[PDB]
Amino acid sequence: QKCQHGQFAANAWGEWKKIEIPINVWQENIRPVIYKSRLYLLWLEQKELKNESEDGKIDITDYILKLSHIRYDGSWSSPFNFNVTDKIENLINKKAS
Amino acid sequence: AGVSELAYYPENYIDPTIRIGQTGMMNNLLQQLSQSQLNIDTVEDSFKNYLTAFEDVANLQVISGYHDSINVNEGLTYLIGYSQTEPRIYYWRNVDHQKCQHGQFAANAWGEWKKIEIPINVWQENIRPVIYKSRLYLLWLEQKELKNESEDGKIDITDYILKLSHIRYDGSWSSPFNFNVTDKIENLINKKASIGMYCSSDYEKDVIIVYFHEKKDNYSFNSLPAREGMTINPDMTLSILTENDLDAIVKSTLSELDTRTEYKVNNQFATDYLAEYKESITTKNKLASFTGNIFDLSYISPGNGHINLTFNPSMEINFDKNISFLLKNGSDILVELNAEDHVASKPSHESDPMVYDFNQVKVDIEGYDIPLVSEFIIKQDIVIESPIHIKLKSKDTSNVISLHKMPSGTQYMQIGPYRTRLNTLFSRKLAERANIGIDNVLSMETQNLPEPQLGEGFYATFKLPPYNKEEHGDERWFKIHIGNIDGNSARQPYYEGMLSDIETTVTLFVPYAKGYYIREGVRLGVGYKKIIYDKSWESAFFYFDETKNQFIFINDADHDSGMTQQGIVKNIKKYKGFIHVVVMKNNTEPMDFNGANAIYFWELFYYTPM
Amino acid sequence: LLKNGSDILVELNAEDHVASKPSHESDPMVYDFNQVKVDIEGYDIPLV
Amino acid sequence: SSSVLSTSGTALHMAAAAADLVPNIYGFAVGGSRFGALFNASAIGIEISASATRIAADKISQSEIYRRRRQEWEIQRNNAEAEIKQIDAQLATLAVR
Amino acid sequence: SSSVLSTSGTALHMAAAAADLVPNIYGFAVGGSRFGALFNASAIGIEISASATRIAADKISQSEIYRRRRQEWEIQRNNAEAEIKQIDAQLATLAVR
Repeated sequence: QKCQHGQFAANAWGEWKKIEIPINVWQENIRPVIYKSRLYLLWLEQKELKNESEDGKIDITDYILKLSHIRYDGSWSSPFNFNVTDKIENLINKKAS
Repeated sequence: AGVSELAYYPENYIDPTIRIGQTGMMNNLLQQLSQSQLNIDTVEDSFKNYLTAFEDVANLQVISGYHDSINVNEGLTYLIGYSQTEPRIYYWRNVDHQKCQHGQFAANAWGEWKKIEIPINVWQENIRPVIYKSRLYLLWLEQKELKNESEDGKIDITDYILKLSHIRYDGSWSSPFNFNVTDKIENLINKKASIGMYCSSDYEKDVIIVYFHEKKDNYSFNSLPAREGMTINPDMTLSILTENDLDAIVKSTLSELDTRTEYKVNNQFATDYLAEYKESITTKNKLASFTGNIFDLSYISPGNGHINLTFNPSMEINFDKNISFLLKNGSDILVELNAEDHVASKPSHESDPMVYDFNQVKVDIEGYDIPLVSEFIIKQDIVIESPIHIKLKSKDTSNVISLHKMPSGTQYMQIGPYRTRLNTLFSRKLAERANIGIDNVLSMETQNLPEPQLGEGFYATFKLPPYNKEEHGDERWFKIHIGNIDGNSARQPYYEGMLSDIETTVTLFVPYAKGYYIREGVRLGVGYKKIIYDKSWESAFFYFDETKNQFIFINDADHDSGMTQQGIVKNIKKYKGFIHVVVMKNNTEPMDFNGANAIYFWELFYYTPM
Repeated sequence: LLKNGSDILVELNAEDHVASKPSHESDPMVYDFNQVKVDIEGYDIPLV
Repeated sequence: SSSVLSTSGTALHMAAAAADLVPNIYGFAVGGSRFGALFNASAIGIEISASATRIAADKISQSEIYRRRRQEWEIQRNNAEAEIKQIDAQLATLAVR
Repeated sequence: SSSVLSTSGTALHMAAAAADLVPNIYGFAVGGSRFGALFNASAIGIEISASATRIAADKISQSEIYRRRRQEWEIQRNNAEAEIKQIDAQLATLAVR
């Protein structure tokens, strides 16, 4: 609303605010989302555990979606875990970003 | 004069700081606010910090409860709710049924949510509370799944463990007592079904009954579900439960078991009756104390509504036509005994206490509440009264508290025709006001925000005639009764009001559950001190039109060939007793400041700015 | 009356096209005119 | 600020406990996870809560001792004002003498 | 409240120790469990008990210093009451003179 013609004033920019929940993204797939005028935060984590051998070759990779939203006092919620590794492996067997 | 002034003008004595019953968020706000210097930024940060805790308390969801007494309308329920966090943190609150004067709880009955401090990791939300020796015990199961998920050395070790914790007097929680139960749970799990959990406290025997059952859609009293029995002593040592006693227990309380679709609340376990009585009662005359007593009480229910009492009364006079036993009903003399007649081994005077031990007293009474009175009469004027109250456990579906969860997010507890909201969606609407401004959350718009209506339901406004000492009678009230809800299709006292002058209306919420509405749907008639209504279409018959997905007033006009839920009936009259009855077409019922979270709403909107 | 900024799109009355006109015995008088259908074009439609 | 900020770590300790309950190891050893992590996080949240209300008590104590210092200064100011009035009236009676 | 609430964590630490004594791992590796968890929980309960009685000592010290402040105010009040009586009797002898 502050950019009167294409170009923002310095009034429009807010301060950087550090989020406190530690986040370990896989390949930087992390987006914010304003939901019910509340800042929700979404990203994915991966857990690659590869044996890298032949006798008992174990290749367990787990992709998990995490969700956190801010509170009124600036604190961040606990991350809500969602197992999504089946859909991500469906998108990953067809080899694409 | 100070006490009488506190009665008459309480406005002089209320301070906005302290209050008997203020909550932990209020006290934390007061700690955050008590400085010598209070800036606008400081008080707004403290208010946001209070708003965070208010949001976290409003975002609770009830799992399960435990009504304390046998009958619903007597004891007090203990509800358990959880927070919306990944380390899911559980709470408990307490609501009394002595305060609901007619079906609906006051805000006095609801207690504060109290956070339990022992961290609990339930498997599939099988967690029940249990009041044992008037102490809040808490039961749940944990699982430990360890699967290799391979072929070479496929290891599948799963361990199910029952944990028990009870509260202390200072609010702290005990250490959880572990119980390996994984063999019984794997027995119930190899037969592939959902695992239920019954947790209650016997009072005749002093143990707690825990059996897990499979979940059917209906338990038909003869097709018993697959069950695994267990029992815990007063000490946390575990006792075994044989299958015959287990089948007796399941036959006793199949009705309080949770099905696959609807969650129940376990009451206090009781087989047929409960004998509320004391053993020895003293008198202490200045001649001699007497202390007559009843020693070995035993009662066997031969059928449904009957009993076979058996006990051995005695008198213990310590320092003929004399001392006599008398067992009476409220007016019926059932058993009358004497000292010279039918007393085996009359005691000698060489004993300083004279114990008599009359005989074994047998009687057969019928009924559901038997307030017997045992009297030990001496005269020549000394009577020892000893009451015995025997109460039947009613096995109706109305004697089971049912709680539900609407898909809109609300969560109501339903006791028969009555429903009571336990949750709120206020925190989901609060953030849009809060990020705009602190003026906006304390606006009246935030208080006039609507909420869902506890199931399907509908409303109806009943306009009533003036009182004129005829067509009503003398006592000047009205009892809006109800019929055809459950399998019971008869007159139930739904709502009562006092009849008033020229015009009075009342909006009543009437639910719907699609297993309800037996014949022609729900009827709704008036009561009076004179002859009541509801005789062959005098009442207001409603039914749910399944086609148009709406509720139809059927008794509108004097209709001919009118459609009910059964079908088309021929001759329909008009509703009588009322003046105007109509459907109220999606009422709002905004926030319920006399509800369950009434204390939190009042603390947010009045006590905090004060 | 449903209007655009200047176009009168849907104009309704109480005597005309109101199904089940309410009685005076009801203290709120709910009317429930009919189902109003209209077809507008454009990207910003500030209807009134 | 210390009393407010110290209470924001219980959610993180609970999140650490919830994250360290899933089994770490896989394969021929099935999995190792500390089971008492939730109890340890609840105990350490209780301890950090006790520290937070301790420092809240220190804060309110400092506020009250500042208030008492101001009240004592008010006493001294009233005494000195009475003294300067008395010496002024003594100057008056000295002029009369 | 701090002195009461700080002592409620020993049961949780003992429960963590009792929960972390069963073997975590299974399968071809038989099981790993820290054996000194009970000793560590007893030591940390002793330390939190020492902190609780320390802050109880601070609480009773604050109560006694408030009592001494009140007693000193009582001294000052009695001195000022004697002073106002003395100046009133001096006003009487000035009227006589």
